[PDB]
Amino acid sequence: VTDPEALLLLPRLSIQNANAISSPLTWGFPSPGAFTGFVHALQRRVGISLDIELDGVGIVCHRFEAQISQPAGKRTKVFNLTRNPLNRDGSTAAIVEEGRAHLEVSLLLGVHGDGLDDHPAQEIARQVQEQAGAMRLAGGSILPWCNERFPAPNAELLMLGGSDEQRRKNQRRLTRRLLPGFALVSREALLQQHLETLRTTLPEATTLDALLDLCRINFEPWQVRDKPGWLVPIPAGYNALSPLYLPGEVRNARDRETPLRFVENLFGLGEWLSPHRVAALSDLLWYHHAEPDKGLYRWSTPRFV
Amino acid sequence: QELRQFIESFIQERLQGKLDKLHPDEDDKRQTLLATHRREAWLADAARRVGQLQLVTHTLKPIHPDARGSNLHSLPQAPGQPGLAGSHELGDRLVSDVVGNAAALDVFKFLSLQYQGKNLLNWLTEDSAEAVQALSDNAEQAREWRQAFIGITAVKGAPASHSLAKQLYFPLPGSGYHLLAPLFPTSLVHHVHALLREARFGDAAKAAREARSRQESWPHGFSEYPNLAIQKFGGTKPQNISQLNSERYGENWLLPSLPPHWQRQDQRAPIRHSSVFEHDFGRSPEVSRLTRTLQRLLAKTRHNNFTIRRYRAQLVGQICDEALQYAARLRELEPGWSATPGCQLHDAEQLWLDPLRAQTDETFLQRRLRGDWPAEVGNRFANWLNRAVSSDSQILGSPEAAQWSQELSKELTMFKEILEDER
Amino acid sequence: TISKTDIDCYLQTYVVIDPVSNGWQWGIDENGVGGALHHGRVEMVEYFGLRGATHPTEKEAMAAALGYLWRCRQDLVAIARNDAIEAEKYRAKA
Amino acid sequence: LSTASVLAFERKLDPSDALMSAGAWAQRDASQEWPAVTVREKSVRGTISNRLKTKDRDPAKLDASIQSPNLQTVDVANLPSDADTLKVRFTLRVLGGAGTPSACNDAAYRDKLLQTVATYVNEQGFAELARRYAHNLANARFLWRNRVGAEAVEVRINHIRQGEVARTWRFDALAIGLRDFKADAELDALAELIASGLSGSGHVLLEVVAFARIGDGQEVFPSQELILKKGQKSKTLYSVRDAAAIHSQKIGNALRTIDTWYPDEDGLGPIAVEPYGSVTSQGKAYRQPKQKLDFYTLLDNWVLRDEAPAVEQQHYVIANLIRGGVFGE
Amino acid sequence: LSTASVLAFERKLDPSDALMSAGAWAQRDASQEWPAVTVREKSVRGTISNRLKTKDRDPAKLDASIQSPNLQTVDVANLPSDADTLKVRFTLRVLGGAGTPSACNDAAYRDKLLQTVATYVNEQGFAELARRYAHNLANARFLWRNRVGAEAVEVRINHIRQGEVARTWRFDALAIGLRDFKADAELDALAELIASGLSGSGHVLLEVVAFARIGDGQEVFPSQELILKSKTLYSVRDAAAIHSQKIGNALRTIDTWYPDEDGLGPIAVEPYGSVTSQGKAYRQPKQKLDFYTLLDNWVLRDEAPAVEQQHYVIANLIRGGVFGE
DNA sequence: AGCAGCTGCACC
Repeated sequence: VTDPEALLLLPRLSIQNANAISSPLTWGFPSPGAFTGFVHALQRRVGISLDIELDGVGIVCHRFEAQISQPAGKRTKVFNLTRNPLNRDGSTAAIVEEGRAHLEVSLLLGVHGDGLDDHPAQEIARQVQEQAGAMRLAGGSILPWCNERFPAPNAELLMLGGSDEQRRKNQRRLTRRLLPGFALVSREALLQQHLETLRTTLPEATTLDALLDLCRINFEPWQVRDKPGWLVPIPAGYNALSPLYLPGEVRNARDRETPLRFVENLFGLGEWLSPHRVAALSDLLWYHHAEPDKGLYRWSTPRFV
Repeated sequence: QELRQFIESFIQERLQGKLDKLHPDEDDKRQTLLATHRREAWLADAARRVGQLQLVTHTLKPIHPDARGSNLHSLPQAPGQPGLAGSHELGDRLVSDVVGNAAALDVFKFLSLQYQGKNLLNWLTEDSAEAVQALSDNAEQAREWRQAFIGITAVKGAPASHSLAKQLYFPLPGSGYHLLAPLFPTSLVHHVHALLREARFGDAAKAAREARSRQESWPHGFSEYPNLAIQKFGGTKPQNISQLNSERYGENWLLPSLPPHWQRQDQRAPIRHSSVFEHDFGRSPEVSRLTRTLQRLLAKTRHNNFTIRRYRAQLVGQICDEALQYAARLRELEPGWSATPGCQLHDAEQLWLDPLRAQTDETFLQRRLRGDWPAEVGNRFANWLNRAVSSDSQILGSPEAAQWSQELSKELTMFKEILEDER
Repeated sequence: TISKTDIDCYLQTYVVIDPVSNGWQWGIDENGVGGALHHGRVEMVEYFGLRGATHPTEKEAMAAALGYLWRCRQDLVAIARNDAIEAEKYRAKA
Repeated sequence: LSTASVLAFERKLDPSDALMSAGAWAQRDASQEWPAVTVREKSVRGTISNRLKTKDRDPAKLDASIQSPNLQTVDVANLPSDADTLKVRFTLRVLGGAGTPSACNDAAYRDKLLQTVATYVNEQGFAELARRYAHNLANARFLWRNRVGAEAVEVRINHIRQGEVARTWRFDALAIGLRDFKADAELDALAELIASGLSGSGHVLLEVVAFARIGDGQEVFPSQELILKKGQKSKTLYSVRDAAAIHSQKIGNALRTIDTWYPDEDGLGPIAVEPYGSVTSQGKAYRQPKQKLDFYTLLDNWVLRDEAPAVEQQHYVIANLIRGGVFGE
Repeated sequence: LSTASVLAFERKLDPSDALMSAGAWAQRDASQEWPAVTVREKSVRGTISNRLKTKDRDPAKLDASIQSPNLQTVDVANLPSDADTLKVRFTLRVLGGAGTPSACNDAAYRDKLLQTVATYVNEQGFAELARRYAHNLANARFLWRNRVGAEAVEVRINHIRQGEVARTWRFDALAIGLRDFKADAELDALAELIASGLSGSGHVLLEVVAFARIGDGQEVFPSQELILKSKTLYSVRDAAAIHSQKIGNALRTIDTWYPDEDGLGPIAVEPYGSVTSQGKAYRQPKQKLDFYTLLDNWVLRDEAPAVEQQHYVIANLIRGGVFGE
């Protein structure tokens, strides 16, 4: 990973049908790996012509509306589906369960390369905003934002462009532009602390995460025990099962010039903070970390704590 | 050879149900049910019947059920990097999922016939007396049927993902990509669902809920697991996907990763009430459980101060966070909601809540909003937050109230500092 | 053979019992978690506050909450009965 | 040489959820402050009108059932008593890069496929298909059930280029019927814009509003959800941000019904563009694979055996590539 | 040839929620600014008028009939004290396309059904059904409990052609009875217009207003809400209203052909034609005269029933619903 | 008079 030379703020992005299913176990907000893959794809489309390497992305989540329904007579929830066409003779197909959610999230990503010196001072942000619109973020199209009252412009702020009080003033002015939302950060050390204090001659299997995910009203002589903040299980990358295959070896591949690996998910913690208690907006940025010989294709926010 | 009586029981209990679920009145069809499904030609066809694989954490049928790729049996390698967990690389061992044809699952039901354990019978590598129980006529076809049963439960074929499974690129550090085709971890989704079923419908939860209905003590407590969701893989018959998808019919039992404010849509303007901290702030949906927990926490013991003072400080930090977000989201209603003639003027708090009103009334508000410096609006907030304390002389007499005033004054100083540069 | 206490096992989590300066007020919780901070939402009666009488003892306020749940809000009792059937079906399994 | 084992095409002509509001006619000039219609759960008392299954029962129980009322709770949404005009608004994003796939195993199949789509767009540009899509937007085919009794529908389409409009079109949706495909000047201009947007140079933004004069306080219909016995809502209506709306797939199927070349009495009407072209309202799957006119056999007869269908079936194949899909053997 | 698993039919003759206002007689012409009848919640103090249960008949608990004011709270809608005329206004849209389903799984059954309905409309047009719908408009059966003692009821029907009136009918609901279908010239003109709308030769949206002269201060009856207080009246925008399904049930009472002793009166059109408020279901499936047997004999087996049964079948198709396996 | 595709069917 590396440190950004500038931060690019894409404003309030509206996604119509995102993938609310983010794991084999967690539903709700999409995986942040979708956002990191979006910024990598946006680097492949528009980052090469400007000579900018685009890594690290923030997630602020202005609003979230999941297309779910609670059935009358049950506590749990089910998904509102869409209907599929007929197969071959006239017959209703087998329905595939896909969760959909309307999202509004603005992004802050890390401009890192050597493409801005003094001349294209604001054109880089506008070109990245005009290329981000005709793409997808979690499987759903980004809304075009037709004319209602007034648009929402892009932003490009250079953290090296100014003194220390200029850094704090520009960070305070930027962090007010994403204020109705909640930033998502990754907390691996906190989950390891909970595993340390919990494992007192009793072994864990997965209870360290489902115990922070539940709400217990247990009694210590009711009372309901509480935590600071909102701690949600999020899919933190993949893990390897298969010894890796040659590009032209596995049949029914997506392409025969990239090696295939059968992978499983991973699960870690995440917190939904405010934009004004992180002490640096150069954090919140979600990066990859491969280590390809072992597996552990992970994504996380480094340099946080 | 004591397995043989247990064997000939099961074929009879199968064939009786096959005769009963036919509604027979004519056509003399039952004779073949006496011919094949009573003798051991059933065993020859059970040796013939394949499609089953005995997987653990790899199914491709939950992702678009008309897709035939590769299904695996391997626990993932134990990671040394701390912070996460993705499989059951620990205790509470696997449940041995099997994917195959739905007509062939009677063979697995015969393998899992728990004659002193189904692990030494489904993976029957260590059998000594069971061989002649499989065929009490010879020793050749007995070994043949043993090899045909235990050999087909570990076989692969070829790696595939039949154009409807998922496979997504992963950017490498320097340059390059890996293809990264994932699978559904049915043993892990079985184990999580079994824990969530044990925490609610179990005996311990039934015992410890009866004590709470009666306000008691008891050895221990319990949990709730809110906002679960159901994702039903099989449409009407779940036997096509997996046997574990039939034991947990549909029933993915997913856990919530939602934002905090997700089910909190409300659009209102405080045109009626004068003071906005006392009214419509406590009437907000999320602030009430912060304030009531603060009243619950501001009357307690101060012996273990290192954790409870941190929790008491973070619970006030969240309150001023929601206080700033309220003014942040009230700028989406209208540029001005105070220019109309109203019974309550309330400009002292509405100068904070109507910033674009100065863009409309650019004559007097442009001088007055930048000449008056509204920074006592946090002092009005502190008078509302002082009612979150309990009226007890024991906490009022000690010095911990000075500590509470110290942390509240620090966080309100940060609040006033943020509110000063609002122009 | 599902008694009222078996339904009352799973009906109890929709109420909350707050000790106040005079006594033990009670209220109704929508999410069925006991009125927690992060996951729950407790309905407030219109003055804003809990919809409960100020009972002296906690057993009295708990019985008042649970009797009002059985009397007025029958969908919560239906959810509690749908949980209580599986609560003994799970014992019938294992 | 051999067929590509995977094949995928992303969806172009992207629709959106269409918000619905209410308001009076002859106020369509300042029709920007209209209140949106909301969904309302009302409870109804009816009769047992479903046909009975007389199996393992007695006639007394089913007779006492059909003598007893049926108590349901449904969700409806109607205009107010001072509003007879429904306003349906959505956004269309015509992307570009029509015949470029998004997944391919082989380089040979991708090369030959881009060659045949190149010869298509050279020898016959997007002129029939763009006119058909612009006609499907010209009539209010997206207003599915709100058009069966509307007296007049006025459709305004605005072209938003950078931050504002640049071209307005105003159609009467009942003169341009649901079956005829004629040629007008403004419709050919809109087809030229959609044709320029489908070729990769830009992704064009259209905003469509539709005024339908339904009736004073009558019933409007948003789309129903697919959820797979006392106090349960039988009919649930779609509403996003507390405003009633139609799905995106319904609007996509509405402005995608342009296929008028199918081998079993094609004069009944335009049907949806689909592999094994199916109308779920009719239950009958035209373009049967027993006949030689499905999308799959025509596509691999075009790109692997170098034969060619007529001018119409390759228009159908290109329209299926515009729609999108997941294929592969 | 067999019956489809899914068969859906859309509702023609769609009315609106009928809204109520109040004023004086001889101001029927300028009755545009009339004030809306408001539902008021009141509390009453009664007695115990129900029969005692097996548990409440004890000697020490017989006080329920003795000492119980019973303390109820209900909703009530009344007229203002200087107004004796109640005005009920709604709009009625008639669509056309009576026999075309909106969903089907077998198109051979669909072509058979379309051929059968076209055979009907070619032989027997929409002359009886439109006459019966027009007679259910011409008397105010839409005013359900608001007609049972009124001194003078007058209905007025306007044709909304573009935005304004094209034709005005002014009928006396007390001269036209509630149990016989007679003849009149203006009623026949309204029947021709309704038949032209139902056949598909035009778009018909009518404005139906109805004045019932109850008297000053009297109790008017809007629709009562079904709750899945115990008395909640229906109101849209703080004005008491009748539901559109009750108004549509008032115009669906056209069935004077059923297997019972049909010298009593017309009933509503239902499959297994049911008056659940009277507890008896005529057109039982045991006698071969319900909608499903006639529809499966007319379409599948080409066994055409009598012309009155064809009228009832086409009326049940106009009502719409879910028919199928 | 012998192959490959299709369709109905059996079972859970």
